[PDB]
Amino acid sequence: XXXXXXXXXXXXXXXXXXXXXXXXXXXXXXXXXXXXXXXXXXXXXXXXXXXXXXXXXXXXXXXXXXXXXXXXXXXXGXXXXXXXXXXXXXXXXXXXXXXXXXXXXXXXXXXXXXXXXXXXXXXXXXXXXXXXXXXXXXXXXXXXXXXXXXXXXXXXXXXXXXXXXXXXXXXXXXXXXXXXXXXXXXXXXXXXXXXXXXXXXXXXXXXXXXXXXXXX
Amino acid sequence: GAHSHIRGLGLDDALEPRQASQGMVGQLAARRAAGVVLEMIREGKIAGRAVLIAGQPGTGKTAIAMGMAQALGPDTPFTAIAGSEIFSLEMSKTEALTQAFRRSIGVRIKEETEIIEGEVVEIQIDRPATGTGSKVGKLTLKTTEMETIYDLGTKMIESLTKDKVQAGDVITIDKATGKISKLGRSFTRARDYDAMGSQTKFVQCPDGELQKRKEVVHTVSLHEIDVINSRTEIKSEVREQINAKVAEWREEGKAEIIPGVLFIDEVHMLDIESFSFLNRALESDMAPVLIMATNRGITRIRGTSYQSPHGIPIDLLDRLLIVSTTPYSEKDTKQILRIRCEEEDVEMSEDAYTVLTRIGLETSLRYAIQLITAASLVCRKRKGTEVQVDDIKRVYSLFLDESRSTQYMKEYQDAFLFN
Amino acid sequence: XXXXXXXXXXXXXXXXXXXXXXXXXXXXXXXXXXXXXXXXXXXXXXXXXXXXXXXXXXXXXXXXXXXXXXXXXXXXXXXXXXXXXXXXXXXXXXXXXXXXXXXXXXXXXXXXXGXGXXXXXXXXXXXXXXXXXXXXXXXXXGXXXXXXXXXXXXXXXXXXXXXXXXXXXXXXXXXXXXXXXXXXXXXXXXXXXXXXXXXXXXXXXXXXXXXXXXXXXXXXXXXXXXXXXXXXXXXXXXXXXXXXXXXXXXXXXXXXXXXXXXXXXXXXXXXXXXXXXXGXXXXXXXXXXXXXXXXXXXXXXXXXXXXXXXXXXXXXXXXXXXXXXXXXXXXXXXXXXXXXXXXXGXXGXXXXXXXXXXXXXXXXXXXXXXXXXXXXXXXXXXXXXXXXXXXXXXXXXXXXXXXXXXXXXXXXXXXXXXXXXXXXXXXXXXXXXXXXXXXXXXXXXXXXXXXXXXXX
Amino acid sequence: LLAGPPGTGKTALALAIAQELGSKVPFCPMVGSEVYSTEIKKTEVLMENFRRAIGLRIKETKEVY
Ligand SMILES: Nc1ncnc2c1ncn2[C@@H]1O[C@H](COP(=O)(O)OP(=O)(O)O)[C@@H](O)[C@H]1O
Ligand SMILES: Nc1ncnc2c1ncn2[C@@H]1O[C@H](COP(=O)(O)OP(=O)(O)O)[C@@H](O)[C@H]1O
Repeated sequence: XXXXXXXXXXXXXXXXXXXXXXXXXXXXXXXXXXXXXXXXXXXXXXXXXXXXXXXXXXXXXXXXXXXXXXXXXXXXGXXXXXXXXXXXXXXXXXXXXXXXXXXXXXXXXXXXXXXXXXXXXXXXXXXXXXXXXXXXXXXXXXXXXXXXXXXXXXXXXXXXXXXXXXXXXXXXXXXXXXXXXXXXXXXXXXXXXXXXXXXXXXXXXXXXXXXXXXXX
Repeated sequence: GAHSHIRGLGLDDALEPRQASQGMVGQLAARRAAGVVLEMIREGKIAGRAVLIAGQPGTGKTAIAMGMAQALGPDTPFTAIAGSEIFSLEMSKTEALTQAFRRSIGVRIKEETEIIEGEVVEIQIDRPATGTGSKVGKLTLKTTEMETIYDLGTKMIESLTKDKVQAGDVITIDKATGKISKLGRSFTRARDYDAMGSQTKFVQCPDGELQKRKEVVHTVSLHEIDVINSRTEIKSEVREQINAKVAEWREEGKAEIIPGVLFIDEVHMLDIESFSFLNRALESDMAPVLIMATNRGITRIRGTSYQSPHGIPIDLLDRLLIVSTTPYSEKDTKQILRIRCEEEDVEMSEDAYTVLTRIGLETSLRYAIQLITAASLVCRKRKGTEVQVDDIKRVYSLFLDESRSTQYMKEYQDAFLFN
Repeated sequence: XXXXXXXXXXXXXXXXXXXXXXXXXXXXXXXXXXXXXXXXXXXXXXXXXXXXXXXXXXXXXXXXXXXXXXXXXXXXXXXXXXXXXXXXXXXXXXXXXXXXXXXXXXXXXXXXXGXGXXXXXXXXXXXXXXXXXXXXXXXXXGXXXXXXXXXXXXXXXXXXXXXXXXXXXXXXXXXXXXXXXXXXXXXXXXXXXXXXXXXXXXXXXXXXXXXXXXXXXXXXXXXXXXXXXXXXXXXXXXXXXXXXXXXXXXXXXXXXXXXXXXXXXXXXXXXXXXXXXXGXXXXXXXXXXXXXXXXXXXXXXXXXXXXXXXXXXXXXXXXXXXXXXXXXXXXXXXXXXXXXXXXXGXXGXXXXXXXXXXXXXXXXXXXXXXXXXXXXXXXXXXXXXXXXXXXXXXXXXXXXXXXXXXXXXXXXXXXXXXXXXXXXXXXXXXXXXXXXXXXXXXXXXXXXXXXXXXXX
Repeated sequence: LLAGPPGTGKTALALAIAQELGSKVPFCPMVGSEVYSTEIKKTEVLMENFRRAIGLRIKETKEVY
């Protein structure tokens, strides 16, 4: 929290990111519910290093390896928060391939269990993850899971939202999904969304081409 | 297995019968009403309701029952017992009904770990383990079938480092199917030879797993857990504490229970004291759905001295949904036959497909089927490998229909009992 | 659903597929002073008709291509190219349309295919960029059109590597798509389409046959793997694959050979059926690769496999004699081969040695399959051929080109065996020749010993 | 739901079925009246007549001169 305040981040915060590496070690001991607290700590920590994060970038890399381990050993809500936090950064987009294994944990969920809990997280995670990450290959993988949730999974506003993150990918996959079809309530919603760009000018383009030719 | 073929009600989304989906023939109105009931279920409106099938005997209305069981879900528990099966020598009636119910409810109990299973001589390339991934390739080890080309998992080294050179190697060593391996949650391991001690003589058996993995349920019924926790007539304290056990199991989300559907036939076998249990039993918290089937008309209720439709107390009759339809025609029966024919894996001429239905349609579905295998054996005898009219009619020497079976043998009786 | 209404439309467009376009092409050719009005007009016209646009492009491209092929894309050629590019770019966007678009894209590619043919001056590069976008957004079927892509692959492999490899990376992804997933969602087998991809794999083997990138090798392996292990069987592709396998195996790290070996045992059975359909290709290939190793003389494991393959050669010869056979023809072939290889160092060695190998194999087996005094007729000439093998090689072999005595030994052995199993029948002039040649060689003691022993 | 056998010589066939299914298999014929016993009750005699009808082929090894 101090780091959040001191968010100005001096060298104190640089070493606070080093303390977050120490917190990664704290997490190791599995820190129980305290590792979720530590995750929050690291999230802030992450937040600092936002300045340069080269050593810090790699600090985080090591940390993330461990983080991956943490949430793979599977430390629930922890992972959610963590994920988002992590994501907020840069530079791994292979770390998200490991996160695709985490979305593999997100399937078989077919219920309808108690609440949107885990799902919410994932739902939330989605577009955020999608914004960066961009293993578009696994985008499609992720998308499969997403689709299901979106269809029928209690919290529809979350699935829809999750799908909206997926909508941002604006994919052949996006259109494919659209075409593919569903409970359609949400599909219609997304299909409607299923646009947003603008262009035209069968004259402007021509002009541009001409200009290019001239330049050449 | 007399309903293996069945796959569901077979209707469109607009509640219309495609007349052959799921493998069910004709019988329109019944399937349609059953679909309406399916709806009613999916909206909890069957709370304090049940449905009774006014069937015609010799037909086993169980068909539509199994169908609804399917169309509800993939593995929704479903039990069908005869009304007369509650008067046991050992179990009390309460005991029997409770056992039925606890036999109509399931669970979801899955878990996680990783370790291979297999059988090969203890000279293993996976006695070391590289790590996560194939680490084998077209690796070729000894099984009983052939060599292999496959992929493996991660943790295969230590166990084989744990595996001492044993005389008998059904132990965690390798895979030699031909295609694929991995670790999986087995934990069903020891050090042991590949054989057991047999009754008549004693010989060796080359055996062993090819692979092993399961995120397990393999115990899914409230009643199952009970004999799980009894000897290898059930003490209540066991049950309630089991119910107490699961009472938390479900809380974590680790466990999930589903209602089922229970099917009694010949309800007129019961008595008032049985019904009084049900209309109390059904109104419970999460009781499964109930279907009943009789073929009696107006009848005296057993255990009292009163007439009532189908022998059912009025209170229960008012809160019921009555479904009923027709006996079969010809065309269907043939089609019905074919289904069981192919299910029984038997070569039947469409010539036979007439001589037989004309038996059943005149006699009963559930008897004709009962003959189907009885011809294969003479086909096994005559080497015929196919059933025209050639066989059942030939063994109509040894074959004759229900009136023939019941009545004409009751006339075989009425022949001699005349004296 | 609603895209059937759209598919009807796509179909129509394809089906239907022009004043505007004509004008455009002609005017494009004749534009050389001032004509933007006409240009944009044309654009709009052939925007409403994606098909029209594409078609126009294609024909234009072709003519352009020939004339401009005569050069490295100067002035107007370049102009044309750029125009096309721009148009595409714009429309690619505009025409996020049907599968008429998809097949039109195939056509375009195919022209781009031809553009690359000689690789132009980058026009092809930009076309590949378009594809990259295109294929990058494709997720469609157009299998056949995928073949034009085959052409493209070839093209890029002939033009260095770089972005065509990226296009390989694109193409690598495309191959993944070949054995992919939209239809996985639909749900089936194919099996048949695996064989369709095996034909492609024939095209992938052509990619291998071009040059650069381990992707192809990997692919090949996977393909083959997939292909069997199930139990799948249907023949001609197997015949093909082998050829390709042989080729790449020869090319390097002999993994091709490994593949081939496994394939071969399988195919000895499988190819008993395939030789019922004439594993003609198989036979030739077998021979070829046999000799390839034989040249190497023996690649251990591959060589071990080949010793077993000498046995399998016999096995499949019981079937390749059905393909081609008997004393007379055997000898004829042998002689021809001998001459050829003699007149041809390494590859001539290969020819002749193959024959011998075949010949030697044949010899021991033919000791087992037959005659007595009629045998002699061929026998002496077989001996002659054996002597002639050394005539054509031996010392010829001793300078350059790479086979072995093994054959000698083999032959000897078979003959000996049958003969002795009786006793002395029938030696004669063949034996005369034998002694003579044995002596001639006198290298080394092993063979000499063998000779003497056989004699006695 | 059927009908059948009057009068005499049925059990002959039961015993016949007994011999063909291998030699010396259990065959314990009882009449329906057995259960209505005053001394012991039904389940007793029922289970008894059952485990009358269960064959054990005990294979033993003996030290022989
Ligand atoms: N595929 C099948 N297999 C076995 N039995 C069948 C099949 N299809 C229909 N039946 C039988 O046909 C009978 C039809 O009786 P029906 O007169 O329709 O009863 P209800 O009057 O209650 O509707 C049912 O008992 C059912 O068991
Ligand atoms: N063809 C036959 N060959 C031999 N025995 C026969 C034949 N036909 C009938 N039987 C006899 O029928 C008899 C049945 O009478 P019995 O032994 O008193 O049995 P049960 O009293 O049970 O009817 C058997 O003893 C059997 O020998």
